[PDB]
Amino acid sequence: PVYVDFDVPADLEDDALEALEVARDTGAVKKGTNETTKSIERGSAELVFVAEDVQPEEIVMHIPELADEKGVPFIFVEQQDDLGHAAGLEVGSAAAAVTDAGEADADVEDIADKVEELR
Amino acid sequence: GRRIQGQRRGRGTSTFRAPSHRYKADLEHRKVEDGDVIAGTVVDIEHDPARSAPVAAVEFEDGDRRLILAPEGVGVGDELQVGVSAEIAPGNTLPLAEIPEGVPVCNVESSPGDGGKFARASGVNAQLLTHDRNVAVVKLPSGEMKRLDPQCRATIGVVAGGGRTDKPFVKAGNKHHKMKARGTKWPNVRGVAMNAVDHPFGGGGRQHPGKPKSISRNAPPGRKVGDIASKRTGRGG
Amino acid sequence: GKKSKATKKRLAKLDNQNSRVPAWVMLKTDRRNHKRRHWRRNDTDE
Amino acid sequence: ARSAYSYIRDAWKNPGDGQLAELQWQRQQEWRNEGAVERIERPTRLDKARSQGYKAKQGVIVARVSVRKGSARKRRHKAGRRSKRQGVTRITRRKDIQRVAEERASRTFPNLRVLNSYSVGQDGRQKWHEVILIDPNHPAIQNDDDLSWICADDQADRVFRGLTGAGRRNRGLSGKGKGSEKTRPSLRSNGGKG
RNA sequence: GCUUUACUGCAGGCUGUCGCUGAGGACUCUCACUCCGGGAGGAGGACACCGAUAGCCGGGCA
RNA sequence: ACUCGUACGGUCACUGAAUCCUGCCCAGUGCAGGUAUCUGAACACCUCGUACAAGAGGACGAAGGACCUGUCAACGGCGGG
RNA sequence: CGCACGGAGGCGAAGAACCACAGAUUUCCGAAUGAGAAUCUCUAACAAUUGCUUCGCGCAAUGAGGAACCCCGAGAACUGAAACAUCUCAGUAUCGGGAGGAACAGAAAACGCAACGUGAUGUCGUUAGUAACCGCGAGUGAACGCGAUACAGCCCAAAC
Ligand SMILES: [Cl-]
Ligand SMILES: [Cl-]
Ligand SMILES: [Cl-]
Ligand SMILES: [K+]
Ligand SMILES: [Mg+2]
Ligand SMILES: [Mg+2]
Ligand SMILES: [Mg+2]
Ligand SMILES: [Mg+2]
Ligand SMILES: [Mg+2]
Ligand SMILES: [Mg+2]
Ligand SMILES: [Mg+2]
Ligand SMILES: [Mg+2]
Ligand SMILES: [Mg+2]
Ligand SMILES: [Mg+2]
Ligand SMILES: [Mg+2]
Ligand SMILES: [Mg+2]
Ligand SMILES: [Mg+2]
Ligand SMILES: [Mg+2]
Ligand SMILES: [Mg+2]
Ligand SMILES: [Mg+2]
Ligand SMILES: [Mg+2]
Ligand SMILES: [Mg+2]
Ligand code: NA
Ligand code: NA
Ligand code: NA
Ligand code: NA
Ligand code: NA
Ligand code: NA
Ligand code: NA
Ligand code: NA
Ligand code: NA
Ligand code: NA
Ligand code: NA
Ligand SMILES: [Sr+2]
Ligand SMILES: [Sr+2]
Ligand SMILES: [Sr+2]
Ligand SMILES: [Sr+2]
Ligand SMILES: [Sr+2]
Ligand SMILES: [Sr+2]
Ligand SMILES: [Sr+2]
Ligand SMILES: [Sr+2]
Ligand SMILES: [Sr+2]
Ligand SMILES: [Sr+2]
Repeated sequence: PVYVDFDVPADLEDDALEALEVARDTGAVKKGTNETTKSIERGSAELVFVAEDVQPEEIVMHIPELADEKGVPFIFVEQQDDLGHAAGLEVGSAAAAVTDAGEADADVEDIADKVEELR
Repeated sequence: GRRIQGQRRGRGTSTFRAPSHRYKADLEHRKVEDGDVIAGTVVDIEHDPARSAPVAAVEFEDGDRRLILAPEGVGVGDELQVGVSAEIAPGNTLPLAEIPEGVPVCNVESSPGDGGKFARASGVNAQLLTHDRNVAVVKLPSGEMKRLDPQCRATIGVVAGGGRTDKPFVKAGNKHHKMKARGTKWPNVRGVAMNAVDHPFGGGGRQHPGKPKSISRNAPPGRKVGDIASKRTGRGG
Repeated sequence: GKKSKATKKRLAKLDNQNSRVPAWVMLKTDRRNHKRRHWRRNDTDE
Repeated sequence: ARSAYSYIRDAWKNPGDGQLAELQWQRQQEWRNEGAVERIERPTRLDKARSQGYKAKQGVIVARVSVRKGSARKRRHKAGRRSKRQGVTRITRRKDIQRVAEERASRTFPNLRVLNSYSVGQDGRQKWHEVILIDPNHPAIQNDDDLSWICADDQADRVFRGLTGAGRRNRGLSGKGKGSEKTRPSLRSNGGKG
């Protein structure tokens, strides 16, 4: 919430999570806040996801601004467990990063563009 | 020396406590949501040990039996109303806003909903003077002009039992019976009559406070005795 | 006074202790209960 | 590259600036309405906890403890004393608030042992610290190569004997040379002059 | 043991200052914090409370 | 604690039923209020000093004091010539 | 067939007594734990606080004791100074909490015989009543080093 500056519609989030699912089966994805952070830093990330139910918020606070100064696009997910499931984990995930998409490049690119318009 | 009596009090031991286990009830106003549809019938008139004044037992519509801070003139069978739309009559409770100017009131709330704080003793009453949308000016029994929230609830009329103070106790034993009903150590031994160790005024051959009685507001407990921060003393001037 | 069951057991024991050293012990040790108590002269516990 | 943790760290270097300032302003409202010792599921300062020994494992517990702010709450002398031993107002205790917090936590969790602790802020009337405690009886810990040491008998009630890092710092054991003449190996053995 | 304008200090009270503490030498606001209210909500408000320190009073106490 | 209490209350003191009465003094001390001006600490601020710091000085000035006022059913006083 | 030198009776070659080791039994109160109680009572019990958790007291922990020693907190006064306030008595007495067979300390953001030198930590001897403190009064009082004792060095956090 202190790191969230815009509300992503439930429908956009659905598409984004589906995109993330096919991105791991096809291309490659990063699971976990640390791994996601290094991707934005190395520039290997194309789309980063950030849960909104992260307590404490410290864990994720830095993502939004770090992505901005790295051109890396980001989107919010209402729940941590959903993001984790979409990434293919039995557990939750505070943040995720689609490091080079796979057979979803068009969808990911549109999602990025849909977010830009949405502030 | 030794702690003076005023300090012994603070500890709240049996000697200084009020006979609470013997007390009846706190005469706070009823809590009504709204609509004023809360009226009741005076079922009995009782003596209140804590205030040496009569108090009234009321049986409300919704089945609630509660003791009420009774004004003068309230009797069994009479119907009492409590709420915004209450009728402007003696014994009725409603906010100051709904009360017309120049009307004697009692058991006035300090902050809306507290149940009543001002004008509760025998025979007294507050006087509702000025009205407004933001503040109700009430004259308290001490003569002080008090600004209150117009939403503060109050009971129309003066408190029952007026004139109590007009008859002298005549004898020590009468005072005695009254003090047994209060949180007070009685009788009273003069400071000047005690030893130097027991009070700032004790000691010395003949009895006399070996110092001026007008003590500073900043004086610590044990020293703050006599005439506390007096602006003046005596009857003249 | 009113005695409880426990108090009674204690009083009972005190009474039993308040006996003389058996005669045969005198012979065996070839020659006095140092704890002999009297109800009036002494005082028990509780 | 920088770890994600380094960001939590950097944010906590200036708790009165940035997003952290707003987080604290919000949180403290809730903390003030909480008890003396509240067990929390996750550390507020992940980097600090992990750095101090924390692990997302079974038998690792974190609790936030609040303590009143300021000096000693001392009772004035009944009997006679020389002016030197009469003071009451400016006298402070020898144990720091963090140490008081660690002990309150360990007492709440009698079966656990204090591993370490860190500050999570304060307001005008109190201070908050999060304590990391360990279950020395849980196998997930008895088998841990980095934590099984805390299972030893001599580690029992370690916090009450000043064996915590905060305990050791407060006892003046930081320096190995000059200044530690009366602190090492113990305050007591040096006649309590440390 | 007791007294006081004995010496020296200590509580305590008053008063300034710093922190809590925010937004637009005098002011407005609300969001912390405080109080009333069963609740909705109302009153107050960066003050007050509290921590720290400074000056004054200080046989109440040593 | 007072307090299931709210000035017709309760706290702190003095005198000590009724009756007839209760004069003069506010200089000192006490309490209280006011106060142009004077004095009045620390923080922040300014000058000097120190590549910094110690430190010296300055400006502003709260309560308090000076000063004025009220007050004896306040401590007490009501003489010599 | 206890101390215990009586009487009566009995046990032991089916090897008793006695001794060592191991085991059985082991009332009630007691941390005392189902609730309560001056050692008893009332109607199934890890009371209470915790961890794990199959979320069920299912698996576990804590509690209390112990001669002193030990560690962390609270901390006098008599006394000395020929009075006394800083100082001294003294971080002593005493109090609160806690561990062990020993505690504590411990592998340098050290030392600073200044070095081309030493090399975790205790402790003992010494350095030394030295340096330092102090109404510079009365008094308080180290360390580095050296000679010994014993010697032992390692594990995380993060990067990837
Ligand atoms: Cl009376
Ligand atoms: Cl512990
Ligand atoms: Cl060397
Ligand atoms: K002394
Ligand atoms: Mg009432
Ligand atoms: Mg009585
Ligand atoms: Mg009298
Ligand atoms: Mg006398
Ligand atoms: Mg006295
Ligand atoms: Mg007199
Ligand atoms: Mg017999
Ligand atoms: Mg309240
Ligand atoms: Mg004295
Ligand atoms: Mg008299
Ligand atoms: Mg008399
Ligand atoms: Mg029981
Ligand atoms: Mg002497
Ligand atoms: Mg000294
Ligand atoms: Mg030792
Ligand atoms: Mg001398
Ligand atoms: Mg010494
Ligand atoms: Mg040295
Ligand atoms: Na007897
Ligand atoms: Na514990
Ligand atoms: Na005497
Ligand atoms: Na005068
Ligand atoms: Na046995
Ligand atoms: Na148990
Ligand atoms: Na259970
Ligand atoms: Na002497
Ligand atoms: Na003397
Ligand atoms: Na000295
Ligand atoms: Na040498
Ligand atoms: Sr999870
Ligand atoms: Sr009330
Ligand atoms: Sr009420
Ligand atoms: Sr006197
Ligand atoms: Sr007069
Ligand atoms: Sr007798
Ligand atoms: Sr224990
Ligand atoms: Sr008279
Ligand atoms: Sr005067
Ligand atoms: Sr070695």
